[PDB]
Amino acid sequence: EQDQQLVERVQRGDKRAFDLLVLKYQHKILGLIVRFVHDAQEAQDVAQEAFIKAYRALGNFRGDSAFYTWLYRIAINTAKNHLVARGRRPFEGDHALKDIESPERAMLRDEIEATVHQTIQQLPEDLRTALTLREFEGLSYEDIATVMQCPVGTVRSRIFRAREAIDKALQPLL
Amino acid sequence: MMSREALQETLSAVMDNEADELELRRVLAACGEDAELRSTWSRYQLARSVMHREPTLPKLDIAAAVSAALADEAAPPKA
Ligand SMILES: NC(=O)c1cccnc1
Repeated sequence: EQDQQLVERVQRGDKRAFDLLVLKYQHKILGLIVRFVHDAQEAQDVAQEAFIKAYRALGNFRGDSAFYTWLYRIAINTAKNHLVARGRRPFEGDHALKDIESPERAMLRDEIEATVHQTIQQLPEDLRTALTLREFEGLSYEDIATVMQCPVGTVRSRIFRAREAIDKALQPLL
Repeated sequence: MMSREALQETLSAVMDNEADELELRRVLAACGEDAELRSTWSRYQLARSVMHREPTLPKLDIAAAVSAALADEAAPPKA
């Protein structure tokens, strides 16, 4: 459960935690939906419908599956029902996005990707190591603190500082 | 009170499910009322997706409309 802490608050009735989960996953859900509908505005509408349907179904979210898996399945159901009701209009790789998305958005993504990787390349090693152990090895702060032989609070601050450096480079682009 | 910098650090802990319970409540309350904090969370998650070569659609947003629609719903049920 990659979203354990926000999911815990959602299950205590917290709308703000759900909003953060929408922010985290909206691009993945939009990218899924656009493979079904092949229209930019229609994809946004149906992706929005999927999130509201998921919200309204939270009573049935028991925490047995990962939140994203539960959300993904609802988005698939939403897209399917949308298409079956709509009928014929009057999926692999990046074909759908490349055809539908704004060309300016692809140019911005190219810039953002180069900037993220350049910022990480230039980080001090303690920051890049803490971030990589967290993001790609999945280690908890405690286990990172053990591997790097530092206090757990230093792991927390190092990961924060690494994300802030990336974010400061991305802020003008966004 | 928590500074903006301290709340951004809390967001970083939340991304990793490492936040303490009280700061988790406070950062969520602050996100409800502060657009720049929500945008920081949004950009932190964008960078994570970029790092992992996952789908991104920079500057595209439906979350604002979702949130406004959900403002008119009852809070989700407690487990
Ligand atoms: N406007 C877009 O670029 C876009 C991409 C994917 C889905 N909807 C819209």
